[PDB]
Amino acid sequence: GAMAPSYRVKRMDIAKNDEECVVNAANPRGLPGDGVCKAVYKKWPESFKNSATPVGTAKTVMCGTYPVIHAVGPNFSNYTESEGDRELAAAYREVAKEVTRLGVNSVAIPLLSTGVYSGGKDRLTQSLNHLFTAMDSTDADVVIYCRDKEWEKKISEAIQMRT
Ligand SMILES: CNC(=O)c1cn(C)c2ccccc12
Ligand SMILES: [Cl-]
Ligand SMILES: [Cl-]
Ligand SMILES: [Cl-]
Repeated sequence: GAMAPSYRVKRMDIAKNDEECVVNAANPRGLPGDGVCKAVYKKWPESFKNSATPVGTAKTVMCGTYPVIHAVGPNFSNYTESEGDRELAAAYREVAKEVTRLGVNSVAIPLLSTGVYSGGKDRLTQSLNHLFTAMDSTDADVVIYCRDKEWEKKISEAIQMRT
């Protein structure tokens, strides 16, 4: 575990993270995809061997000794708000199990279902609260990666509010 487990947020490419493992915002078919998924494919392509996994689950594949945790959030274009919410919470609970099993002291994590799987809605608060619900009982240092300057502010405020 980390000596004083923390949450932090950085506005940069998750492919350049300084953590002991990475969470991919994966698709269910283990395809290169778009956005975070395509950055992860370019950096750790070996990690996409047998990475396909259902919605609401996480599957870890090693790139050398570096773990890539493929976490499949729901596409809110296809799911109802209710079922999508259930699967998004489930994907993060599976991430917490994997982080724990791996014994890492730190993990880089994107906000699942906030990009092309958002169904054109702002899901910052919904996705971040499910992240907190899952990761709060873990002792890894969590570093959240985002792209948008206003999202960085909001995520930073949400972290600092609970401290
Ligand atoms: C979540 N972060 C990303 O997907 C990013 C990808 N690139 C190329 C970036 C450049 C500046 C800041 C963030 C990103
Ligand atoms: Cl960057
Ligand atoms: Cl997404
Ligand atoms: Cl963002």
